[PDB]
Amino acid sequence: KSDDVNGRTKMYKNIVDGNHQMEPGMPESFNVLLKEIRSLGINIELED
Amino acid sequence: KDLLKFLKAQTKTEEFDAIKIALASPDMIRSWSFGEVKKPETINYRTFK
Amino acid sequence: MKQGLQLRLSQQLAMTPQLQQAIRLLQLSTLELQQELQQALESNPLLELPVYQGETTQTLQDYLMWQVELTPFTDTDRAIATSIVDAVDDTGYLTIQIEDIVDSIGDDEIGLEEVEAVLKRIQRFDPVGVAAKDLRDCLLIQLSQFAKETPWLEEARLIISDHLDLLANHDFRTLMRVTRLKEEVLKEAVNLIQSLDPRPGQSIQTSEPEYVIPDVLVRKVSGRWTVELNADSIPRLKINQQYAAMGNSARNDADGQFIRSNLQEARWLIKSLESRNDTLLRVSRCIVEQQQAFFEQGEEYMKPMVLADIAQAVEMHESTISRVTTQKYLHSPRGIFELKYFFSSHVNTEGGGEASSTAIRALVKKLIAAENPAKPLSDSKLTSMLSEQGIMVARRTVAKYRESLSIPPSNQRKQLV
DNA sequence: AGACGGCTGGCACGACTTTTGCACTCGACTAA
DNA sequence: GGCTGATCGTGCAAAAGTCGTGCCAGCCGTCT
Repeated sequence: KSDDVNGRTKMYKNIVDGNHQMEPGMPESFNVLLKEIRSLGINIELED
Repeated sequence: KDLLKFLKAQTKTEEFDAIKIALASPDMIRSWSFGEVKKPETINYRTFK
Repeated sequence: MKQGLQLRLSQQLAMTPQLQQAIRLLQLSTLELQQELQQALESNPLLELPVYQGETTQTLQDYLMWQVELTPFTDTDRAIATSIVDAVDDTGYLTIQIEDIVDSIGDDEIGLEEVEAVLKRIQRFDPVGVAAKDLRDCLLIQLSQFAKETPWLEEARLIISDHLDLLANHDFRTLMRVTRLKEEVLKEAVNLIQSLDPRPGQSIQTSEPEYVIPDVLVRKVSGRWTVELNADSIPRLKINQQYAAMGNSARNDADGQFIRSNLQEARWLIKSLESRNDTLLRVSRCIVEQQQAFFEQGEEYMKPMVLADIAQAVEMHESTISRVTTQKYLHSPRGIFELKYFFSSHVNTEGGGEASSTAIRALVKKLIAAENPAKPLSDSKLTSMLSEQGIMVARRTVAKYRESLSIPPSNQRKQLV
């Protein structure tokens, strides 16, 4: 029920098909935050 | 491009664990960027492009 | 001395040449002039939130994508459907060809049968006839959507099949001769076919306002018309007072010379801009004086106007008038029209009248609109209307005006009442 | 079923418009 | 020489385009 665009349609199709399985993805608000931090002279990145 | 995994490659993510943060470097900033802005213009009202 | 018209004597040259700055000023560039001024001000150093729209309208592209996701299809089938959705026109038709789609697929296993199956599935969508790229195909799908209980269904299908040409030319007699259909019973089927919602994908498009910024505004409230330019749109430049107060105090000859040159250039540019603004205001006032007669006479009875006639109303050369008229727009209570739209050719009329081409076209369009649908007005018949107007005109050349108004041929405009 | 009839439509010559491509030599001297 | 600098500078004209209006060749709708 959040900004995960790829997750919303997936969950809707799952409910239509009665899957009831949750696929996380990763919220776009975090992407916005990362871009905003990078807009400053600040280095930030997500490792593995 | 066979276009079947091309769409699939769009939906991908890393572990993203143990994120850190530190100071930046200008060459790194240029790496982040793809181009440089050089005019204060934002949008045209003649063609809306 | 004496008054005379002898034609042999000495003289001097004409107006002095190479007035490039004045030539640019005479031409109106609107925002382009603003951009040039910004560039010059960059060259000249002595011159001077929480609320967001947040709208995610589907535009029927997202609706189509959701339908594709909600529909059961193979991975190849899903990819083909996505590719088909990519090549969809705003009106609801497919921009690319089926062979073009197959080529874009670039798969040997991909076949025309699969493309046809996808199109049928594509046809199997709301609205019907999606990306049909063929009016008959979309019409056929829409007809197939409805039930067969409706009367004149098979006849309508037959007409849509291969009788489109007669309807295009409105060839009712030829269509009756060919299809051997019931006379005047086909009118109901024709009306039903007219009730087929052509371009069903047009509903996807949403209206977007056209931001038109006028230059001159006219009110004429209680008479007393007064032309006023858009003060907000009026450019304004400022002199750098801090830079101005540092020229004499400079102890360096190079710096002082540079400051003096920049000040002279800025003064010349400001003078040119002010002169251009004043000339534009004077031209607007003269036009409004001319347009007041046109505005009172109305669009139908608009008087003819000449470029030389307006240049006479002003003191500048007609070249300046032509340059100023370029990229010129103004706002009036009746509406907003280009300055050049005022000028029109003068058509010799009965009693010696000179008839504006635009006004003549408007009157002809009004007359043609008020015509019998069963019998469209003929171009030769338009001569009778022109004679009724009491003003001579060129009926032979009136077809050019009719085509200019995008008026279809009268024979082609014929339709059943 | 072939011919009148008005349309249609381009082509032509006048008749109005039009854009751009145009800066001397000063009054300082400038003397070899 | 080599242009070299500078009051002061609100067309114009000339070849080019573009339209006005008429003028002829074809075409189909038709009824003799």
